[PDB]
Order: sequence, then structure tokens, then C-alpha cells
Amino acid sequence: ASRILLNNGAKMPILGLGTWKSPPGQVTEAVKVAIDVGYRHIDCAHVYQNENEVGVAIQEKLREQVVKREELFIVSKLWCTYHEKGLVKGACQKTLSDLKLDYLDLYLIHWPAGFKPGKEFFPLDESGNVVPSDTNILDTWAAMEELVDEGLVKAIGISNFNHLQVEMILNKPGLKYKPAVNQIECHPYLTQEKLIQYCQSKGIVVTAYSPLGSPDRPWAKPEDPSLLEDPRIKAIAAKHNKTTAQVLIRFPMQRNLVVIPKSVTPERIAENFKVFDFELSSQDMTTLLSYNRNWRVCALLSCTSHKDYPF
Ligand SMILES: NC(=O)c1ccc[n+]([C@@H]2O[C@H](COP(=O)([O-])OP(=O)(O)OC[C@H]3O[C@@H](n4cnc5c(N)ncnc54)[C@H](OP(=O)(O)O)[C@@H]3O)[C@@H](O)[C@H]2O)c1
Ligand SMILES: O=C(O)COc1cc(F)ccc1C(=S)NCc1ccc(Br)cc1F
Ligand SMILES: [Br-]
Repeated sequence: ASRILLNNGAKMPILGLGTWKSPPGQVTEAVKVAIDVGYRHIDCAHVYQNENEVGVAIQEKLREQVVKREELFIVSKLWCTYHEKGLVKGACQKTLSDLKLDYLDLYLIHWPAGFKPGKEFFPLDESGNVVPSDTNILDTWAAMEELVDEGLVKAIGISNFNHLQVEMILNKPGLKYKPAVNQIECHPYLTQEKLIQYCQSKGIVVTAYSPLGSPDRPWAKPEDPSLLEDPRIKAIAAKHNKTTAQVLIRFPMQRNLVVIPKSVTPERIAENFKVFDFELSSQDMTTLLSYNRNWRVCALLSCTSHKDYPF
């Protein structure tokens, strides 16, 4: 099954295309190719600074009638400097404008922390620490709920929220819409069994980001572990006559997760979609789970002292 049912009643494609780091001069073609080869879910964010170019691609494929808008599942995210009551709607609207859409299928709080509003995405003090906002997560959630009620988004969710933070939202006094999704880092070196079982037990769908270990993350280092080169994963791939990436994409799908591998390489975009015609065994799945090292590629020192930093 290609889509998972969310607690808002809508169906979400379990495979999407990621767009963080996709250069603005490559990402329009990447998304055009993705839609042509079958993708129906695109993962976006204002902070990635490429939503206009993503939107050019989406718009051309809608115009050309390659796909219907109701067949697409477009996700974006509220950046940390817009957590304030009076800034959430305009942030969402900017994203809609850039993506050329009149609604999003899903809008996430990108990180639990709010930052001082302004032009800078990471406002710092003179000593290098991010400057917080005093807006708490529950007030930002209420602002997200209004976007549903105004028809700008069909579902709302969270991203990078830890157990305590998800629970805080679920226990919100007067909660109107539960989060549909929690999007978190997840791959064989960071398997997230505790947080995933918690979210799944509450009917929250988990999306796995960086499923290939984000080898293009700006802060990579030569010595770091490499999923795509791990000979044990290669061996599982070889047994199935698939690539390592295909194994790494199929793995979260069989955990009832959504997965959002990024590529701007047309051959790889196509290859990465070819994951609905094989099955990893239970043994394969447990073996991949056994590679957990609690190795997190998405973390940031400048934000570690923020009250709401999740890790
Ligand atoms: N919510 C959050 O806080 C958050 C944080 C991080 C990521 N995300 C979302 O998750 C998406 C995926 O994560 P990610 O971008 O960090 O990394 P990723 O998907 O784990 O890895 C992307 C890297 O893998 C390469 N790649 C893709 N397919 C490949 C294949 N078949 N063979 C070999 N290499 C392949 C890509 O290269 P090329 O592009 O050069 O082909 C790129 O360098 C992001 O783009 C973003 O949409 C969300
Ligand atoms: O964030 C992404 O989607 C992928 O990553 C990024 C993508 C961007 F376009 C800009 C910064 C980031 C980083 S540095 N994210 C880490 C990060 C940000 C905020 C807080 Br609170 C903690 C934290 F760990
Ligand atoms: Br944070």
C-alpha cells in the first residue's frame, strides 16, 4: 500500500521527495522528474530557501495536467522565527505563495524551539547562542489549528519533538486537532524505537527524514559513518538485487513509517521510487535495527541551550 491513513482522514503517500540542500537551479527539474516517475509527496520548508523553485515544478505539472492537485501531498514547515501568534498565518501564506498553492496537505512545526523574529533564521547573541522566543509550543499549536480552520492547510503536525514534547501537545488544554505526523530523523544508525512506538501508539504517523544518513549535510566529516557504504547493508541489498538506497528506503516503509529521501539526480530519483516490488524479511528488518548507534546527523550546538531543544 502506497498511502497511509492519517488521523485527519486523509491519505499520505509513504514515499516522498526531500528538498533540503537541493540547489535552486536543480530542484525544479528534480521535482518535475519526481512527479513524472510517480512521486506524489514533496517535503518542503521555508528555511530551505528553495520553495519558489519547487513551486515552479509543481505548478508546471498541474498546468500540464500530468497530475491533479488532489493527487499531490505537499508538506511544508513553520520556521522557528515565526512561532509568534501574529506571524504564523503570514509564514504559511508566504509558503503557499512560493509553492503556487492554495493549501498545503500538511504543515509542520519544524522544530519545537521558537527564536526571536526577524530577518535572520538563527538570530544569535554576541556569544553565539540562539536567541529564544518566549512563545511556548502550546500557543504555537493553537496558531497552527487556526490554519486548518481557515483552510490554508488540511493537516498539522510536528517535527523533531521528543517524547515529552509530543505528550505536551497531546495534553494541551482544549486541544482541537491532534498532530497528524511527527517527522523525525530515522535510519539504521538512529532507529528511534522508543519515540516511534510512542507516536504510533497515539495514532501519530511518523515520517523518517535523512533515511540515507544525509551524506550531503554541510557538516559532514570524512570519518563519519556512512549508511550507503556500510557493507552489511550492501549485502542485504545484493541479496535482494536492489541498491543500498532502495534497502534504506524500504526499511522505514516496513515499519509503517513515511520516508522522504532527497535527491537532485534524475537517475536516483527514479531508482529511489522503485521500492514497491520487493520485501525485506523480518530477519532483515531486525538486523537493520541492530545497527543503531544513536548517531544523529541533525543537531546543532548553537541551539543546545534553548529551553525546548529536543535532544
Ligand atoms: N524536519 C526536519 O528537521 C528535517 C531535517 C533534515 C531533513 N528533512 C527532510 O528530509 C529529507 C531527506 O533528508 P536529507 O536531505 O537530510 O538526506 P538523505 O535523503 O538521507 O540523503 C540525501 C543524500 O543522498 C544522496 N542520494 C539520494 N539517493 C541516492 C541514491 N540512490 N544513491 C546514492 N546517493 C543517493 C543525495 O545525493 P544527490 O541529491 O546528489 O543525488 C544526497 O546527497 C530532506 O531533504 C528534507 O526534505 C527534514
Ligand atoms: O532543520 C532541517 O530541516 C535540516 O537542517 C537545516 C536546514 C536549514 F535550511 C538550515 C538549518 C538546518 C539545521 S542546522 N537544522 C538543525 C536544527 C535547527 C533548529 C534547531 Br532548534 C535544532 C537543530 F538541530
Ligand atoms: Br529546537
